[PDB]
Amino acid sequence: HLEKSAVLQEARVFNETPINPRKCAHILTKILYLINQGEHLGTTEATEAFFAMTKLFQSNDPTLRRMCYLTIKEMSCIAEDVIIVTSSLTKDMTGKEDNYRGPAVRALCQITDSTMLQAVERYMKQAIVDKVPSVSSSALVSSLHLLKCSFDVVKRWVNEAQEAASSDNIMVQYHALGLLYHVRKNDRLAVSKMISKFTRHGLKSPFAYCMMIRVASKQLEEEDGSRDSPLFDFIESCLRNKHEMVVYEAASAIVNLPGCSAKELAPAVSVLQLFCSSPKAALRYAAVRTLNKVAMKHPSAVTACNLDLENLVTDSNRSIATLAITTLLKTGSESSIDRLMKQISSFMSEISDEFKVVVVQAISALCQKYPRKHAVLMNFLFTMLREEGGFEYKRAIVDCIISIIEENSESKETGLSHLCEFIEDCEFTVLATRILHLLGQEGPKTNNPSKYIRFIYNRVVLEHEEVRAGAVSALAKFGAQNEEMLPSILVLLKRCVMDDDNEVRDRATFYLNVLEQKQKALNAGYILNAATRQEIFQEQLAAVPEFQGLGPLFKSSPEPVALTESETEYVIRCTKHTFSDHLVFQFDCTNTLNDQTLENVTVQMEPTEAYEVLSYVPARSLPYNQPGTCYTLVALPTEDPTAVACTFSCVMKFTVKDCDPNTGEIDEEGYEDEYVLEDLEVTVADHIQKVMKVNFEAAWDEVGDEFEKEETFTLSTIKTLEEAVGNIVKFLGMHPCERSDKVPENKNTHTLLLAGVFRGGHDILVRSRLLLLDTVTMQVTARSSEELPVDIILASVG
Amino acid sequence: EDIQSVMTEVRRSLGEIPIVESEIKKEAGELKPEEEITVGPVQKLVTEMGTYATQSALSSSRPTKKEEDRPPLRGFLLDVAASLATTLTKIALFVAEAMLLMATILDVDRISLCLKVLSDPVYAEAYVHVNQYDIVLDVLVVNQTSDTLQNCTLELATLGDLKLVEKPSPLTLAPHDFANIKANVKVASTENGIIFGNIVYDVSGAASDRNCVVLSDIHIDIMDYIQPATCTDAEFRQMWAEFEWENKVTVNTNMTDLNDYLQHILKSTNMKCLTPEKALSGYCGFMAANLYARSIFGEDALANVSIEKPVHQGPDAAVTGHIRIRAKSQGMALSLGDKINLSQKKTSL
Amino acid sequence: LYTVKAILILDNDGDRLFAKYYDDTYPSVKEQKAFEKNIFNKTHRTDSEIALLEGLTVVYKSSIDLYFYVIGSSYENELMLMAVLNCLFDSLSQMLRKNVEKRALLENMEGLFLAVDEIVDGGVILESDPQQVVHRVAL
Repeated sequence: HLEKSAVLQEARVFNETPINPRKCAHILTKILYLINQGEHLGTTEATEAFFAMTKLFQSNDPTLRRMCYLTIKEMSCIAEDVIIVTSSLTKDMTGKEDNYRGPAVRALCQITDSTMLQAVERYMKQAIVDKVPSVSSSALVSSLHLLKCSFDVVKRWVNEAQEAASSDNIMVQYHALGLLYHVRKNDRLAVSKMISKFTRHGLKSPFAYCMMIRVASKQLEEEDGSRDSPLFDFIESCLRNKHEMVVYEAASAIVNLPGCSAKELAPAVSVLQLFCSSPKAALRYAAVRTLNKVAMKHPSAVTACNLDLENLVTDSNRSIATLAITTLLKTGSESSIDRLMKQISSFMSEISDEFKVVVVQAISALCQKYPRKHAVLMNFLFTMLREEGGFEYKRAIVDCIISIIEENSESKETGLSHLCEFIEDCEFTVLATRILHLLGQEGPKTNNPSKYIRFIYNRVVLEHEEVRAGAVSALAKFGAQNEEMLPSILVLLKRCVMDDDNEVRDRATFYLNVLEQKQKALNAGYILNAATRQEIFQEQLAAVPEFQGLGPLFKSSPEPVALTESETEYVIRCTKHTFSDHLVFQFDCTNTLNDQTLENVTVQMEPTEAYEVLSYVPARSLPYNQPGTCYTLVALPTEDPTAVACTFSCVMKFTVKDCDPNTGEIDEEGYEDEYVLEDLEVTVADHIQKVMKVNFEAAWDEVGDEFEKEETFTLSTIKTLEEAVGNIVKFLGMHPCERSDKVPENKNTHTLLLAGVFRGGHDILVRSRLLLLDTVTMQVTARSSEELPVDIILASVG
Repeated sequence: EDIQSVMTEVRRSLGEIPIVESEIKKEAGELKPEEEITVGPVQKLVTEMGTYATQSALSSSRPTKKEEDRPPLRGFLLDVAASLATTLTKIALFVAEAMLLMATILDVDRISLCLKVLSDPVYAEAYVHVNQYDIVLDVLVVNQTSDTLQNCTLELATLGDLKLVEKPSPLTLAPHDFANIKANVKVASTENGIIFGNIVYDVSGAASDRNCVVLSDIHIDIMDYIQPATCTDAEFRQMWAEFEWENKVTVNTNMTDLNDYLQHILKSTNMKCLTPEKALSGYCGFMAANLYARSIFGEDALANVSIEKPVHQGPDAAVTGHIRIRAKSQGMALSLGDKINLSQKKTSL
Repeated sequence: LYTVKAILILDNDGDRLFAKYYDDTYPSVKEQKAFEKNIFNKTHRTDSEIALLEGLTVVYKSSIDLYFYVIGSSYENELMLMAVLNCLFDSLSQMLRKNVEKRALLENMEGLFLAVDEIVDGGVILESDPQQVVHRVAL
């Protein structure tokens, strides 16, 4: 047995020099045992123990060197001092008992601290790197726990650091990479050029391969680029060798075919499937459940029958039993075979590797593929379920019932019919509770009153004040609703059925009394229970008051622009808003880097095609991963030729301040640097409402009358609208028209006579007669109810 | 207030399991005295600490359920004169002090703390007459024979709870002559376990006769045998469930209402339906009828049949009622369900 | 890969005479026993070719006297995983010249211990073949 006490006293054994390595070791062992089994104790005593133990250390008694390692080893994230050895670690360090040296460092590292961290370091560097593979291994492990704590101390070393990871032992080679699990956690790019290194060389450890796979895979999901050759390359690689695991590993993800890859891969897979198909890799079971997914394609499915038939047949191997349920499921089944199986199952399920659990899982799947649906099956199943039984169905029922509800099943009359009956003579009060509750809600939306009543009475029939009680409670939702005959009678019934038995009496009385207390109708009720989208933005913007004009928003942006490209530290997405008077660019964001918070932020814009520039606004502070707002404001000139479409030049200014995210500091100092700000271009669709005309005929002409500018091109290398078309529907954001829009994948002639209204109120109108002689020569008209738009449309459309 | 104080004290004293909301309701009454006679917000605060405590505990997690809450009214229940009072209660749904006390009380927290601390001419015609216990054999052997033709042989036997027991001795088949041959059977003994009878019987070819009849019987059924018998209902229910569950047959279909129909069936089997609740075997009823009977060799058989019942465009001209049959052997029991099934209707046997 | 929840060598009296939770994040000696109980009681000296419990790989074995448990995640292939488990029986057997017994267990723990740390150390299997060991060790 275990107990601390003998040992502390026994520490006086330390006092002897005549000792045998055995004798002491055992004593040492005894303490360790209590602990291996489990012990808990005071530090003071531990400390003491150390001292006591520590005390002994003249020798190199090798054995002695190990035990302590253990002992020490026992302490690592919940320690007591560090310093004591120190010398001893060094002593190894100059000292060639190679062996020993390695264990000791390793413990320290969960226990570690930064100053002390300082210690090893030149050497350490060496040490990780040093000699025989053995020693090196010892070194490695040590960090990791320190990585818990941190490990960055290490980290730093890195450009330089990795390269040594270059290996010549398999075991080792495998190992190097995980540390690279975290290395790749740190970096993706690095991998990529890296891979070409991993990719570059054929590998040693099956083990090494594996991490890569996950990774490799991980990469693949969205696509790991043109895996074609790599994937392929890999594909061999996974595919064959003398180490099975890889082939399989690859296999389970890789399918690809809903009308997709199936080529080589299905055969190879088959070689495997079959090969596995009797517990080579008892692994095979899991896969079918998802890892290697199945829900088939139609001829494909027919082919599957044989393999599943082997498992189905075999009935053995825990790995087998599971396999039977998934394979059968995934591939699906005919009715008929089920029948054979039901009998098989009849024996099987109880224990046949403890079939019941796999089966409950299987069952959970059954309830799902048919959760009261193929009700005939549901009933066949139901009969069978209850029947094959044991008892273990109940658990299943919890799921099954749930499934039926999920559908909100409709062959309830029948479904319910089976349930009702069987449950009656399939017992368990507990089920009733659940079902009651559900039923409780449902009532007269599904009618069949007499039956349902018929049932209900029965349910009550059973004793239990409690059993009885549910029929009344369910009823409240029901009663209230009434059904194909109920209200009159509903009133009659509570009367007809009535009970004593005191608290059972009371239940009748009380419900009544309760009933007594409200107008039963009431009773039931209580108990039972422009100036666009963009304008909104004009207002949203409005809470600020530094304005220099606004108006009401007319239309907003046809496209928000990320003003800082992808996943940048100062990630910007920008949205632009037009009002009848001003345009505001309000800037949406995630000052990205946790490096930074940007401060003293304002936004420069500098313009080419007019706007009067009132102000650049910036956000006061922007910390990491959190929108803040900065704005830039303009007033929109409307009656000029060239005056609201503009590109503005952006430069971000800030005083850049570093962060501690743990607990920061926010101080007046910090220094600016400025980074380029992306262009803003302003559109002819941030401003416009596309329309249909108040008066096309007239308007159409009219707009010409006052307004009209023209451009002609004659098209001699291409006889297609389409280029033009890409620029026009899309740039203007207006409607192509006069039933003069439509073109199939070809068409002889086309007119878009097109619409919307521009900001500042007045309209911008376009007629594009595209004419095909067989060259295209074309008349583009822009006509407008605003001056700035006719010149604009012709440009803007591009 | 005396009562209130007592309640609080006892509650404090206990704690170790229960269930009542219903009780809460029980003390309260439609109205009742509470507080001085009113202390308004403070009184709202009063309701809040005493009730909250009950609740705090309530809010906490569970083992076996005690009862899933349906305290909807519970809510009004906590919050011209009568009308005014109601309004006040709705609004709610010294005072400051009460609130503070309630907060302090807030009892899952307490429980958690405790846990932490712990841590041929001759023509013979025959049929059976069973006349009162005694199944008696009418035999006509009519020997329209040309003489007391020699007759064969007959053998005795143990039977079921009966034994056959008589033979008129001679063996002549007297000429052109008619005879009554009587067999009494012994109706309380001879076990033979060849169920439903249907046991082979011999009349032998043993003398002016080359053959004869060897017969097994059929015609031996239950519906008759059992007599009605009776029970206390609570105990009954308990029992009903308790009994040999193992047989059931369904009622569904006939020619009549279960008034006349039920009566008919009842009389036919000579058996009991134990008790009515007037709920109403008329307007519908939506009645499940419990029946009990005890037989001649003493089996008690239990039924709950639950049945729709005739009535215009309401329900019953089928049933789809289930007849649940309990009789010790399933084999007779189910068979009984059948037997009754035969009994149920009236048609060409 | 910092992947051993524990490796335990359990008696088949549900006892555990070895456990190292290499990695752990749940506790209690009791809960450990309880957890143990559900599964052990259930497997009851019986094991499986494979077993997954918790979506997690359970590779467990039995001997002829002892029950071997490793808990890991079904999130790392059998063949290897087993290989370590295999390694555990075999080396102990050869080296000692005897595999595990209840008896064996009773006379001395240490060797197991010695081995164990060497083979595996936490949630990372540093090694899974005997030989290296065999030379390496010399106790």
